[PDB]
Order: sequence, then C-alpha cells, then structure tokens
Amino acid sequence: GAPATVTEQGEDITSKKDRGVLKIVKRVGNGEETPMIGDKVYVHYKGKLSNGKKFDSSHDRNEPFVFSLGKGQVIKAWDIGVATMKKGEIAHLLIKPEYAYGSAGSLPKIPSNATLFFEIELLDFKGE
Ligand SMILES: COc1cc2cc(c1OC)OCCCOC/C=C/C[C@@H](C)OC(=O)[C@@H]1CCCCN1C(=O)[C@H]2C1CCCCC1
Repeated sequence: GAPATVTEQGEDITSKKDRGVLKIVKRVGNGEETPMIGDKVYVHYKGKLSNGKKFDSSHDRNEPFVFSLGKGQVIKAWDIGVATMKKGEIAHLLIKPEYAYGSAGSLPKIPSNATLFFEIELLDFKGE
C-alpha cells in the first residue's frame, strides 16, 4: 500500500532525522517557490490512521482546507511537510505519533501513540 512505499523509500524530512515524517512526491508542482512561515495555505487532503479505523477528507466538506503555515494550527508534521511542497504538488506523508498527537492522542478520534498517513495536494499559498 501507499503507506508501505513511504515507510520503505520515503524521504526523511525531519531536522533531527528521526524518521518521524516521511515524504514521497506523487505529482510534481510548479515554480521553484515553496511557502514561507506564516503564508496562508490552501490544500485538499485525504488522511487516515494506520489502524484503518478512521478516515478524513477535505472533500467530505466540499472545499479546500485552509491554514497559516507554521502557527501550530495543524500537527507538527503538516507545518514541516507542506513547507516543502510546490504549488500544484501531490505528496504522501507517513507520520510517527511524535509529529502528530503523541502519547496522549486526541480521544476518541485519535488513539494514544497513533501513526497517520496523508495524501496532500497544495493548491495555492498567499502571503500574510
Ligand atoms: C483530532 O481532531 C481532528 C483530526 C483530523 C480532522 C478533524 C479533527 O477534529 C477536529 O476534523 C476534520 C476537519 C478539520 O478540523 C479543523 C482542525 C483541524 C486541525 C487538527 C485537529 O488536525 C490536523 O492538524 C490534521 C492535519 C490537517 C487535517 C486534519 N488533521 C487530522 O489529523 C485529521 C485526522 C486525520 C487522520 C484520520 C482522522 C482525522
């Protein structure tokens, strides 16, 4: 599966290099420019828990997901991962609980020590 490809071949994009966020680019985006901290960011995504028990998509809501990069408005893995993406790119992220919801989790939706996979498409990013 898509997760196992990332676990195998996938780029370690953490600063500490602890394999905590792993990345494969699936469709290459456009321009040399990736977003700066603070940028307003527009994505579509699909996401799941590795346990296969929960799934979530921006499409279930019929619209892009929007947030300010690097404000901790998402999990650390998104602030890291999306910062590496070009306009128009689709990537896969596989994420250790340390860069998601950790030992506490976020019950009931996310258990203690959960691993998460996302597919992300970066639609646009505008400046603060
Ligand atoms: C544990 O809570 C949730 C987790 C996730 C989605 C949740 C959610 O309920 C608040 O609602 C769906 C719409 C997003 O609501 C706005 C804020 C999200 C920010 C924050 C909670 O999440 C994140 O940063 C990440 C990345 C951005 C997309 C959502 N994501 C999630 O962790 C998903 C999660 C993904 C795995 C399957 C279950 C849901």
